[PDB]
Amino acid sequence: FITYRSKKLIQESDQHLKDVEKILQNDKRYLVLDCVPEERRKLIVAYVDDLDR
Amino acid sequence: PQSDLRWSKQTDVGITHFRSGMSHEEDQLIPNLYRYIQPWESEFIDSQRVWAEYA
Amino acid sequence: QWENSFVSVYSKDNPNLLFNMCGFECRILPKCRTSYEEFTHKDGVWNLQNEVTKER
Repeated sequence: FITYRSKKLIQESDQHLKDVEKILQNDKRYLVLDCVPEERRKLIVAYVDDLDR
Repeated sequence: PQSDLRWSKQTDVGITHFRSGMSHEEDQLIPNLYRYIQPWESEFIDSQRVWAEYA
Repeated sequence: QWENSFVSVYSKDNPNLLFNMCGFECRILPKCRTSYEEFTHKDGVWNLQNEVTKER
């Protein structure tokens, strides 16, 4: 997200989520937020909306 | 210094003086080369992310 | 030669732990075992994650 093009990648398509997951593959919070799949989906949606807001 | 960015050109109307962008704060010519190296932490992380994709 | 060598002990009393490789010095200390002040004048902090546990 340091690059200003992160917002453009987010607005492009769902591939930005894959890019963030590849860069953030070691997200310990991703494993903490993984037990609740609906919670992880809501968190990802809220992050995408805040980035695209 | 902001007083070392003055220029003008006498083309059609006269010597139109101008100045670069220094209204925010002082001019930081070399803020830090550390920002334009991608240090060994970023290097190792990007390698762990990139060599796997290469394979 | 001891005048050219350097030891670095670690126990309940010596939480610091020094290194001096061929390049720059280094000092490691835990993140959940009563860490030091952690000054961090620059943005140099190596979050050495656990290989198996994946924790700082």
